[PDB]
Amino acid sequence: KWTYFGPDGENSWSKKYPSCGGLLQSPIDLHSDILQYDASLTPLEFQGYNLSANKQFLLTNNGHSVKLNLPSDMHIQGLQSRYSATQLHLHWGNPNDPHGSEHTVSGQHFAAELHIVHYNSDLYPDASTASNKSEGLAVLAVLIEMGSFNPSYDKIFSHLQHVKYKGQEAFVPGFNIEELLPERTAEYYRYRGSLTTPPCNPTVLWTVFRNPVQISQEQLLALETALYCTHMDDPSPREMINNFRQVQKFDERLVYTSFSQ
Amino acid sequence: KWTYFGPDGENSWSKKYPSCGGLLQSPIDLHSDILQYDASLTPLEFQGYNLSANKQFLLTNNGHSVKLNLPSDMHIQGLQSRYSATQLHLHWGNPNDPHGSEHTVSGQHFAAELHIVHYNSDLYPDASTASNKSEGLAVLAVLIEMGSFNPSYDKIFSHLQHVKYKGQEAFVPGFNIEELLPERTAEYYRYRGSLTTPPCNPTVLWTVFRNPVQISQEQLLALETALYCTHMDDPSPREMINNFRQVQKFDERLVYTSFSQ
Ligand SMILES: NS(=O)(=O)c1cc(C(=O)NCCO)c(S(=O)(=O)c2ccccc2)cc1Cl
Ligand SMILES: NS(=O)(=O)c1cc(C(=O)NCCO)c(S(=O)(=O)c2ccccc2)cc1Cl
Ligand SMILES: [Zn+2]
Ligand SMILES: [Zn+2]
Repeated sequence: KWTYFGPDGENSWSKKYPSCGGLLQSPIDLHSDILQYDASLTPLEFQGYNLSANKQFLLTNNGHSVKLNLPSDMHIQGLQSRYSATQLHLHWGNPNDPHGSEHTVSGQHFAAELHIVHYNSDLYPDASTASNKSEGLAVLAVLIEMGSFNPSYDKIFSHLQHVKYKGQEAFVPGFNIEELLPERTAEYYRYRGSLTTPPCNPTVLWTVFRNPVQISQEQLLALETALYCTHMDDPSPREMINNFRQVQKFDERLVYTSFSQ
Repeated sequence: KWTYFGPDGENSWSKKYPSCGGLLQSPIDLHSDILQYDASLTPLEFQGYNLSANKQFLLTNNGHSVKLNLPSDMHIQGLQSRYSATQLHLHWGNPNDPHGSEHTVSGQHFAAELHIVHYNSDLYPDASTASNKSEGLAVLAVLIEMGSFNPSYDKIFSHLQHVKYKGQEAFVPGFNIEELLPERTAEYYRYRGSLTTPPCNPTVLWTVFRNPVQISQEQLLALETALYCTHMDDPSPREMINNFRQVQKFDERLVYTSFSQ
């Protein structure tokens, strides 16, 4: 086990998962001074993201996040390798401190953060195999702020109620996953980093979209308060909140940007 | 051993020092969501802070910071108990990133940070004993920004060149430690936390002053370049830079303020 609080929290991960105390750790502060424009960062293409509404996709409370299993026919086109989707999941704070994005922008958190996890399918059969290999994974990260209601996000959040406890699964009818991405996906930050959860392998190509999406206060409240990270029968039940990693030191490394201003 | 970089860096401290992986860790990011004004918080009085120029105080490179020993006749008044001084020391960044404060405000680092450590001498015979009990230590934190030349801070800094390596020591004649504190000490943040270094005991009552002080670019540079974490005879020397801990999860704490925000 590992958690985001108490003795088994993030400061303790490295005991059993050595990479968590290694180099190239994510997430990081994306700040003006370490940004470098890279004109060679072209727009990524999202292939096969339009999932059939006739098909069901598995949503799970895994005790660390809520995760939607995704088919490997979704892929990113534009990186050195083909990266095929495995799942998406989210990171959030709590109603007292609703700023639980992993990445920060010039020191500031967003409300929450979505991650679409893909694996190098040119070389590996799955994320688990890819996860300890150089450039084995690629994550799209979407920063989330409070604003207008988001129907597309609600295609997930309307199901939170059915995955209240660790181990529970629901079906989510397919929708266009691209609807979850912000405007101007052409604008992004790019850096080499790590899984933000154990085993924290430094094997992830990060793309964080420059622009956040908005969800409503009620939506955010629901994400923050719907789930427990414990099995239903657990004698000490725990709310699933603050399930984000503190930002990591990122020394004399650059973050590349697809935009110059 | 422990450091701020590499295999023995902060994500690894918990491997040797259980409390670093525990609750109530410092430092923290000061921001509006987790602040509560408390009208009950009155100004501190700084007693015996004007050290005699005819007495000498030991300055040591301990490998983690430069520390000045302080006499127990130096004490703060205004807490529930007498807190007597034990030592002061600093945390800083590096020439390429001169923002190494430990506490942050709205996610922003200040250039550096001074800690003045005291122990509850009313209850405990010494700092080590105090450090195992709740509220056993009280630390005053002064945030340091690049600014005007500061003659008071030079009373420390002018001695850096004699404590270049771990274990090296020098005598500093007493001066007024009050001169190292900011404007309007009446305004501060107050919260329960931990040593920011191993062994990270959660036994510190923290006061961070609202107002920063200033030292010059030349003084900041001297601090960031004069010192080594290693003994002079170490086969692999290491500059003493970036000796600050990342900010820490709140663990349901509030921070109380003596001013309204
Ligand atoms: N946060 S993240 O850096 O995007 C990220 C989070 C998770 C994740 O879900 N971890 C469990 C928490 O939901 C995963 S993973 O595919 O479940 C995975 C876990 C362990 C070993 C190999 C692979 C991959 C990434 Cl890249
Ligand atoms: N950073 S801090 O939270 O102000 C802080 C830093 C240090 C410290 O010097 N650590 C070594 C390097 O800075 C100390 S201590 O006097 O060495 C100490 C250690 C163990 C038991 C009792 C006392 C106490 C505090 Cl409160
Ligand atoms: Zn994630
Ligand atoms: Zn300190």
